Amino acid sequence: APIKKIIERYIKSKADAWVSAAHYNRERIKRGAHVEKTMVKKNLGRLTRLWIK
RNA sequence: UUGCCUUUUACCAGAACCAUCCGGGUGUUGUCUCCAUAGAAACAGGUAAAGCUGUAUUUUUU
Repeated sequence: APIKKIIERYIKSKADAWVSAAHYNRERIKRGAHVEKTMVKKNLGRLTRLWIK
């Protein structure tokens, strides 16, 4: 239980950090604000995944 | 924060703080260079020259 719980919490944290980041990236893309091609691709992928979820 | 852009340096152009630099005086010393060398004169007043003032009949002194 405890170890598992801790792991869960950290993955939640990661998600929070990740999802927010993705959102930010998307916003940037929408604007037209020096997005990296690779970064944009990642955002597209990540965002797609999020949508699916 | 923008822009070219999509990787970065190297860049666009604005902002705010900051620094660096190329320079600048001023003052005081110290030096370097070039020219130079006197340790005592005013008072009594003259001689000469420079600074300023002047040109008795009701309110100044006739």
